[PDB]
Amino acid sequence: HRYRPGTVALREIRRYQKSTELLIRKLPFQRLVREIAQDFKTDLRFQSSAVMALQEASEAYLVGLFEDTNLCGIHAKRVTIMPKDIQLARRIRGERA
Amino acid sequence: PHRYRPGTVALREIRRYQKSTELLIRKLPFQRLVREIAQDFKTDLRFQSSAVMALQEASEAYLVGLFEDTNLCGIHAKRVTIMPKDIQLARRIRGER
Amino acid sequence: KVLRDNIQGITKPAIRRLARRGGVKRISGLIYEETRGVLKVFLENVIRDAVTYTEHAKRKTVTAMDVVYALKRQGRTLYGFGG
Amino acid sequence: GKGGAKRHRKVLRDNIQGITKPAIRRLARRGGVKRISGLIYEETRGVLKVFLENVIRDAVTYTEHAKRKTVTAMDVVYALKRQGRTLYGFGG
Amino acid sequence: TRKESYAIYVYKVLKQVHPDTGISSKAMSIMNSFVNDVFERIAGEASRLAHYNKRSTITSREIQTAVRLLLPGELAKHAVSEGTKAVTKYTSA
Amino acid sequence: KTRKESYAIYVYKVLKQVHPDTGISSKAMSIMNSFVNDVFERIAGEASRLAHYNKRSTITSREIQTAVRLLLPGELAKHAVSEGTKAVTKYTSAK
Amino acid sequence: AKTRSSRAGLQFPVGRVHRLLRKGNYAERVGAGAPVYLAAVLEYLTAEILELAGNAARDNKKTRIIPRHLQLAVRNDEELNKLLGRVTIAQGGVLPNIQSVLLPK
Amino acid sequence: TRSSRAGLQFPVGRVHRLLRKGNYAERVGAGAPVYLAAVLEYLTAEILELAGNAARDNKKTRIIPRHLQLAVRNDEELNKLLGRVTIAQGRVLPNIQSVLLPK
Repeated sequence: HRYRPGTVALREIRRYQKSTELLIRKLPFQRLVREIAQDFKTDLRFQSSAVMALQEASEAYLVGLFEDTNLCGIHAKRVTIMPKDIQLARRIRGERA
Repeated sequence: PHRYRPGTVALREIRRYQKSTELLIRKLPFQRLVREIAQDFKTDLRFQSSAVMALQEASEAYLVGLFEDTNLCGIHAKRVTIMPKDIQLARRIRGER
Repeated sequence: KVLRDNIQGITKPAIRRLARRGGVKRISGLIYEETRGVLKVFLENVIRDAVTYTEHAKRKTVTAMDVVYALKRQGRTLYGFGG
Repeated sequence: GKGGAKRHRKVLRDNIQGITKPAIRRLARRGGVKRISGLIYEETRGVLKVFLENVIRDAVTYTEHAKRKTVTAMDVVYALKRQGRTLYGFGG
Repeated sequence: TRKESYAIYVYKVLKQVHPDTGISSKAMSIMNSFVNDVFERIAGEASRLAHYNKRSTITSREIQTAVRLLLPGELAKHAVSEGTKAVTKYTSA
Repeated sequence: KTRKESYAIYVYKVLKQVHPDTGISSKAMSIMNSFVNDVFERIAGEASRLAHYNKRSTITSREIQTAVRLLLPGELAKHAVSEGTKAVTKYTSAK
Repeated sequence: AKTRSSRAGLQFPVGRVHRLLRKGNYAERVGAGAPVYLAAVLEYLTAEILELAGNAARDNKKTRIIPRHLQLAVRNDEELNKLLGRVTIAQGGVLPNIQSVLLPK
Repeated sequence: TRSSRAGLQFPVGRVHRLLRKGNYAERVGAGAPVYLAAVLEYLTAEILELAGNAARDNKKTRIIPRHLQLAVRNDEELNKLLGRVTIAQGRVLPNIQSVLLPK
């Protein structure tokens, strides 16, 4: 496999693409919601899927984010996603001010 | 003998031009152009003079907004002048197209 | 006479003023041409939406009213001139 | 400096400490950037939080306009629909 | 033949709150447009919900939630209040 | 019992029409009905909108016809109309 | 009182809005205090917007109110322009706002 | 009978009912139920097959979620029609950005 410099960097990427499993765990996420959902109302219940569905939404939501972030990052002469790279992306999409 | 230092005039107007409401595009050429394409679906059709303005406003503002997104990205790079890609970059991210 | 040499009508200065309105400070030579292309893109699609209703209505003299609904479709609602 | 019948119970499923950091990087590479800043990924969850609330806000509302205790997944869909992120696959 | 406007309803309330003040003719038109759009997003909202759980009625609560969701907080909650009071006002009378 | 009807019979023959001994998951099947029902409201709602703009009170085929044209881009749209116009045209021929 | 609006204490048209809820196909049955509720609501909103519109007009040395006065009035308030974020303005005009860094040393 | 007289694969006497119960206009034009079944079938067919192609591209007997988006996402046209409608267990196209090359 050639040498070692930036060897995995592109490798993991590819394997992750071929797959289609959830990027983030499905146990911490499950409480995260239960916990905030309480603050806006009491005595809450949850459909098995409802979360499954959120996970799907969210994950997908972030990737998408990163996907631009990357571009921005490239624009900059950089291969590094940065704390702001996040902001511009959002700002111009418009949720971020 | 005197000539204003670079970047002293441009900002001054920015604002002057920001305060006011009045349209920037020309009444005659605009109109001709609108007629040019409309013919290309169906030839020789008419519009109330206002109907033309209705159309004129919706796009004049539309650019000014895009130019604003183009500028942030110019800034993000440590740059100073809105370059081409930025516009396109902007276009791609908004994912209108 | 088919209208052409139109695209230019929107000369150097006018494209520029928009941008100041935008809050851009300065501008390279190249993009005066790029924007005209888009402007055209945008007009085409809207007028495309607008014209159909007008045809739908058994008329030629396409109304301001269509300009707008057609704008509401693409997703650029306007407050000002309509209904 | 005592045993003092000490009992230790702290909270790491729901709370953001608990969740897994690789779980994110897992996410980061699908996009395929080479590098992750420490600062950055903390912000990213930050936003996740912002996105997550608004939805549930609505979710909760639809659960409650019907006087229902069980929150429907459809309920989430409409929510997404309102922000323009509607999900095919679910709940026609 | 009968051009409608909501100019009449704006016209009173204007004076009720800023009596040394007036409206532009187009500014009023803008407001006419605004209300109707505003009337429709809500009405639209209302209708969808009715249908969702098959409700052959837009009651006084179906609108209420609708607004709650449609509107950003500070504005939404005041409006919720004015709403019930009005029902309060009107039914006994 | 329960209802929860869907377009499963229609999507299935279509796929048969385009690769007969070709298969599908039970997960892509709902995506499909979700997708159809979604396009359904998109088109029929817009028809409703035009009807009570230029001042009339029923929704015919013409309107869909118009609607479709601006709801979709150049090349698909024409073929789509064509198909649409004929299917019905034949329908009337019979009667 | 005869006029409904007055029985509910308002300026907004009770019955004109009722009919508009039947000519809009929105549904098979129209509610009885819906109409009012709704009328009253907008009433507030109008006010809400129209309350500062005037204040803006005061701001700039005029006794009347031209449309920009509606525009600034809506953009500054976060709970105002937030909803209308999808509303673009007959000759809206612009908030003076110049980005941080291009301003000069 | 409907499919027959019309000559389509889609249900003509099903969308007529919903369009009258949705409550679109006052009455309903005779045009539409029939026309409305037709384009729908046309779209139905346009995806199945490219989905088929996509499954065969990477050599598979059965089509599954992953395939469907692969089909559409790659296609220029469909992709725009369903530009922002987002998708069940879908994952994504292989993409490698330029200056991220392993030289």
